[PDB]
Amino acid sequence: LSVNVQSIKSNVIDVDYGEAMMNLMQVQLAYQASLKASTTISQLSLLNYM
Amino acid sequence: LSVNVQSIKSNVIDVDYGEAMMNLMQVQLAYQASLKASTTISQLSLLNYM
Amino acid sequence: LSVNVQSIKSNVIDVDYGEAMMNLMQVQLAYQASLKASTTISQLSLLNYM
Amino acid sequence: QLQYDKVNFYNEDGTIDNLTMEEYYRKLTGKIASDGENNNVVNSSNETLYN
Amino acid sequence: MRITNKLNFTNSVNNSMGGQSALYQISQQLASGLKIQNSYEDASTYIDNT
Amino acid sequence: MRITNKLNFTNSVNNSMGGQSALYQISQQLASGLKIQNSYEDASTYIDNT
Amino acid sequence: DLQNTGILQDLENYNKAWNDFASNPNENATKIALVKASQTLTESVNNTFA
Amino acid sequence: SKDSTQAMIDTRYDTMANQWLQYESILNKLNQQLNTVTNMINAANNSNN
Amino acid sequence: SKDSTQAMIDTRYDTMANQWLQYESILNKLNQQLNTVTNMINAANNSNN
Repeated sequence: LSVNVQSIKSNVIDVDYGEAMMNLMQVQLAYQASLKASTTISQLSLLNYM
Repeated sequence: LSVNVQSIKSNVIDVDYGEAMMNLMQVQLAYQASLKASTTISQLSLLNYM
Repeated sequence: LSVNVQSIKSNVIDVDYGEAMMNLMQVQLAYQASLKASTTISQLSLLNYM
Repeated sequence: QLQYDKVNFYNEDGTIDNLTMEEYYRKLTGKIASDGENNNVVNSSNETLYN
Repeated sequence: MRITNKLNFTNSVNNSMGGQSALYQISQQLASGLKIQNSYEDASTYIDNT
Repeated sequence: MRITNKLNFTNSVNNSMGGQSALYQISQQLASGLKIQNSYEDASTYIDNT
Repeated sequence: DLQNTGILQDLENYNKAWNDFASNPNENATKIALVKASQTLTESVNNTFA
Repeated sequence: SKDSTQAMIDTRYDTMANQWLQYESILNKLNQQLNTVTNMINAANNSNN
Repeated sequence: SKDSTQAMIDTRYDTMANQWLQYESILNKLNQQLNTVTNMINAANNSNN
């Protein structure tokens, strides 16, 4: 019985380590891609006035 | 089923980052060159006061 | 407990160097444009004596 | 034998509620957690609109 | 002389203001990594996704 | 560049600010391996977990 | 309507607690949070209405 | 009962294994395609040099 | 003696491994930040070229 409760215990709480990992990666790098994009635009914005 | 639906609706909204920059590449310089060019208008009349 | 208070205390005071470097550059480079703007004012004064 | 049993507490509304002990702990704690629970999205909503 | 010079910079002022916008909307979209960002942009897309 | 825009460069940071913290938080959930980390993230899950 | 967790999510949030209460009718805690999320839901409606 | 239970036991894992495999294969498209976006913007780093 | 020997062995190291993991958690804020700025620092270097 207890093992089932543990099974249920595990089923309830543990994240999908893979799905979340790559999903986090999915959002994360796109965020990082945007991060540089913001930086470049700063140089691209600031350069024009010369 | 839902997993498939999640993917499908994602196709509807998502976009790659690359072209947005590649599009940014042409406009940003043209943006500067246009600004740089517009100045010349002053200098031509400027060189006139000489 | 010790672990968490350390985190909490940091969170209160935390600063990112990236943002600071980021914001500095804009403040930096905007301030430079102001210097050019001021030097223009000198060039205004320069022209009073035509 | 008691620890198994649904025991009754006289509450601040006077109510005589029949509960297990740790379940009481759960109703008390979870209810408190519900406080910040809802507020999360709620504050974000106001956060978002304000931005 | 005044007039035809007057017209020209006034347009470039507008043109300058237009470009910085175009550059930004690319940026915010990059921040999202999504095609579009507001209901009116494509009510069909957004509201369908609802 | 007076009611909506100027924040853009200012907010580009806040966009990063919010994202980086959240992603760190999510990475911790991955590091934790748990679906949730706080009692009020999903109390019903958390409480039956209890 | 922009992938916002406000009205769109808030309504569905009720059904989740409703479902949890349906899955755990015994658990009064669901009733509390379920009701709490409820009055949270209507207020959002009320506030936007106002 | 053991063998019947054993077979049922195994049933939960091949399904569980398959079910993520459905996701694992799904993710692989993002893994390669999306990192390529990362590789592109890295290629943009190389272009900036 | 062997029986007791393991009794504190297993627990003591179950701890030392486990409370180390909380360090890893806080170590992550460092890693993220140090990664972040170092990438940002290299971004500043990209401009210096």
